[PDB]
Amino acid sequence: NINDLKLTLSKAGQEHLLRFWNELEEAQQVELYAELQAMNFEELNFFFQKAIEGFRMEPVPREVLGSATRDQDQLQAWESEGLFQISQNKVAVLLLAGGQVAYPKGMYDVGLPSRKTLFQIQAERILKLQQVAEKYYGNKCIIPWYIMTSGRTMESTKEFFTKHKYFGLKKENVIFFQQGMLPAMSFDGKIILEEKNKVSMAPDGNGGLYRALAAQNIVEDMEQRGIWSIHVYCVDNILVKVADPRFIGFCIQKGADCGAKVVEKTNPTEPVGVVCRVDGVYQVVEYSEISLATAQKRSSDGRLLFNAGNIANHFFTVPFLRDVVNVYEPQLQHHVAQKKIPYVDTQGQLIKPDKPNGIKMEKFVFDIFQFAKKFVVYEVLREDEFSPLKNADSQNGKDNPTTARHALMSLHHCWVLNAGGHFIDENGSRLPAIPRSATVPIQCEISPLISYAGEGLESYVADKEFHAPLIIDENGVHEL
Amino acid sequence: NINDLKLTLSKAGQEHLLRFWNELEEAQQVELYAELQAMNFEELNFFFQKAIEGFNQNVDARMEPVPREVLGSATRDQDQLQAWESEGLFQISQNKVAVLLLAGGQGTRAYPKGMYDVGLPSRKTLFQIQAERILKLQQVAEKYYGNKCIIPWYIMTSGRTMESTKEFFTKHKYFGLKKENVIFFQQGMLPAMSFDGKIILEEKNKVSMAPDGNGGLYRALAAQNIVEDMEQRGIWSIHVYCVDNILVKVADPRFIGFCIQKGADCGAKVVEKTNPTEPVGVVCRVDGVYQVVEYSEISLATAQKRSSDGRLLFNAGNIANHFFTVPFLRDVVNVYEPQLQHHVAQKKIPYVDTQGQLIKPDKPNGIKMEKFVFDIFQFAKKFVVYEVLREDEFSPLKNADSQNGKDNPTTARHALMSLHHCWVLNAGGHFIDENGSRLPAIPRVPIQCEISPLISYAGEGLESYVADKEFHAPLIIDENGVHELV
Ligand SMILES: CC(=O)N[C@H]1[C@@H](OP(=O)(O)OP(=O)(O)OC[C@H]2O[C@@H](n3ccc(=O)[nH]c3=O)[C@H](O)[C@@H]2O)O[C@H](CO)[C@@H](O)[C@@H]1O
Ligand SMILES: CC(=O)N[C@H]1[C@@H](OP(=O)(O)OP(=O)(O)OC[C@H]2O[C@@H](n3ccc(=O)[nH]c3=O)[C@H](O)[C@@H]2O)O[C@H](CO)[C@@H](O)[C@@H]1O
Repeated sequence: NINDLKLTLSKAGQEHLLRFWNELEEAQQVELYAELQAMNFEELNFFFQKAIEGFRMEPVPREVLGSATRDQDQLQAWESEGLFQISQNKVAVLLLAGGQVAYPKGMYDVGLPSRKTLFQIQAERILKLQQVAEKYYGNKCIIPWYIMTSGRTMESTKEFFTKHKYFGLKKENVIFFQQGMLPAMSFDGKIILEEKNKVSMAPDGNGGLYRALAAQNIVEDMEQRGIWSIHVYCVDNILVKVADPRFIGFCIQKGADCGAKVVEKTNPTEPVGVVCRVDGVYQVVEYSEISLATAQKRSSDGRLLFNAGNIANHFFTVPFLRDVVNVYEPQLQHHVAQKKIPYVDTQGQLIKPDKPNGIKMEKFVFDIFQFAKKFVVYEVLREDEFSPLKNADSQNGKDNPTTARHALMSLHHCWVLNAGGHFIDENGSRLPAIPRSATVPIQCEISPLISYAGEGLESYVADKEFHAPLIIDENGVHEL
Repeated sequence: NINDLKLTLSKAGQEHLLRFWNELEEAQQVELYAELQAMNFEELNFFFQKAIEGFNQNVDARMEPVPREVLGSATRDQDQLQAWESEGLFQISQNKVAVLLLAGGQGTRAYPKGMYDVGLPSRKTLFQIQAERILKLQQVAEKYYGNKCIIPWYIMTSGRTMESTKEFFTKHKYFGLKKENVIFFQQGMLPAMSFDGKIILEEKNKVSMAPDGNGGLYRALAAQNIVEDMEQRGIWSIHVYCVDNILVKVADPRFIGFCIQKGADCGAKVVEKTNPTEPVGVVCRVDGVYQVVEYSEISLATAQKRSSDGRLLFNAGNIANHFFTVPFLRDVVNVYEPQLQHHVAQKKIPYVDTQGQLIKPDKPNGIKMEKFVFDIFQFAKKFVVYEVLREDEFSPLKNADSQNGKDNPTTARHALMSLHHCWVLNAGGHFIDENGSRLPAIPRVPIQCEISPLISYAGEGLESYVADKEFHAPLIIDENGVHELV
């Protein structure tokens, strides 16, 4: 009934979306029909009005902040609690892989000696933890893997996992669900058409996880499995400690329903959100929203006042995710981005604007921190846990495939030295820990199945010397 | 003669160098003779003997953190900044400050690193930006004490760069400086030497040579009489700095006033090291004497050691920015330099075999010896350390086989723009959309901003060009004023 739809669009001020209906082959016009019939126009106008209608900080109290380095007298207790939580099948992990090289970032092969993709590395960190848990508690156990993907990448991501046999995990325990979308809209409040037959659409931000969880009953799935803790994380960090027993133990022990892992920000303009509290309410002030004066404040000790860098690693309990889906979600606000958005004009010409065209609305995953009953912050070291792959080209600065590769290999290289091993050149001369910039860097990779975080390596490496590239995996020690 | 040389080579066991002598054209024979002639074979044998001991069969155990009593900070002590800076500008006005650039190293994208063009909207090379900061300080000190003044630029070159460099300055009219004040001198060299202690020929007529390390600065000063040229100019302070740092604050008045005000003969500028494996030397004290333990000579356990406050115990990263008083140099050049030791590196050295065949080994076959410039800190009457922030003063441009995602031309470009972008927001300025929507300080596009040292040395004096004005990047602010490249 397209008479019914022309009418509801025109009342919403969007009849221009059918401007070319008569120029579309029957196939075309049914793709557009079903795409429009699936939009909540009343709601999009409300969202637009609040977005358009749009237009002091304090560090968290030391009482809520734990440190992997300063509270090392506690790492053991925390690690035991997380492995214990894992062995009880009480822990699940949720990967934010929406909004993706026009391919899923988890497929990125960084040039590691073993050529593993980010998806595989993550899967093996999950397999490892299941195995360490069993070794320490005796029972077989499961850490389910919830993967939120975008429409464009759902099928391709699934095929990729089938091709790789789920990296050794069971399909039964990997749950794929997709993120929602939102249309781009010009400054006049009209939805933008990408083509004569397609609305310019984009993922609703990683904060669209909440509406996505709801739409596919993911929480009920977690409840059915009896999961208590969810480790939410970003796909681009090759160093990500998936289901990290320490971070989780910490949160369980401090009785939190919500936690965020953090690293110290030292460069005032590093594009990292900053965890803090405003009017007693916890949140992240996204880097694109801090003033330079604040980003630059320093405390007595010489460091930045706002130095708790969000590395997009959160802990959420299931009942809390339950409250968010059932109550808080509608209260989250859209963060706005003015963008140059390709569009078909009224004259049927395809335009690539040079002046920002309209806005993109996104919800942020960390905006539910303000609703948590008990929020904690966990600080870790950068070199051990955070090396984001943000831009594939090495000409956008850092955070590219080659910095991620060296970040992982440098870490593994240090695990070997700390476990008593050494690297040598062709004559058997020992290389130093940081060899001169050719007056290699050392190629080293250790499978997560062998070492989750540097432990269990003495029997393979103590007092031994290796010629890089060195890989230590399930099949032993190999110098390529 | 040749039996002169020939005999010297035999006492030395370096006879094989004339192996191809009777097979060289007159031109070739003169090139080699000259090369061999400028070499101290008996000494080289002694250096090799000392360098090779480094393999036999421990500084780390004796290393101690820099004590608080010698450490000054641009952050923790900003209240003393105005004083240090005017003190520094005073020395510059008094004509008592010279700058010395270490540029005998190479670069390969094969040419002087100083000649690199990083993609800045102005396109200036590192050499130019430095000369402009030197020009700047001269205008500022004049327009602050009333007299014209000079910051002489001594530039240590190597057999590699010398020619290329000189021609480049001449081509650019010394960027506005006066050539009588840009003193080029040449660094010495050392031959590659195999493990058996034999000097390596790279051609039948060419000894395989390389610059003797930035520490080769000291014999270099004595050879070309540089210390005397400095004394004849009435220079008291010398700012020694690395060529590859695009943010380098040449003849930095604050750093200079700090050391002079604290009465030092020697000072090092450092930045906080946070990553254990960052390749920067670390300033430290060993047996009551200051040293820099180079990144390649520290153990991982030391590099990773933390202090109670959570930062690296050895966090004073060396940025190759030093302060030496001319008298201290005096003593170094003619009293202490013989105690400097060579740091060694095993290398794969292309060589010519006994039958004339050029070979490229797949295994290291010899060593390279180098002296390091900071190894004189230990001889100082009073050593001082001055901590400064990375983003304002340190963004190294290293060789391609030493970047690995960073410390490259593009990160160097991003560091100068980010700094200038920030200097602008701090002076009340703002950047905007094509629609004029004001951009955040850190948009989610790398805001291209470039301010000339002539307009601003460290972010000062921009209020007029910038307070309360919005700008369209890319933005360039130079002598000819404010420019928007659209
Ligand atoms: C909103 C948010 O989290 N911002 C954080 C994110 O910012 P940043 O802006 O860098 O990254 P993005 O929010 O765009 O993306 C981060 C993660 O979110 C996912 N994603 C993104 C958009 C989307 O619609 N759907 C989706 O699932 C990506 O797959 C990725 O896993 O990482 C930084 C660390 O590197 C943190 O310091 C920032 O505070
Ligand atoms: C010996 C030395 O200074 N090491 C420092 C240098 O090491 P790094 O390894 O970076 O560099 P190099 O020791 O090769 O020397 C860098 C500087 O020295 C010059 N040069 C080098 C060799 C030579 O024979 N002649 C010469 O003039 C180069 O032109 C450049 O100006 O910079 C780092 C900062 O990035 C510091 O943390 C290191 O402690």
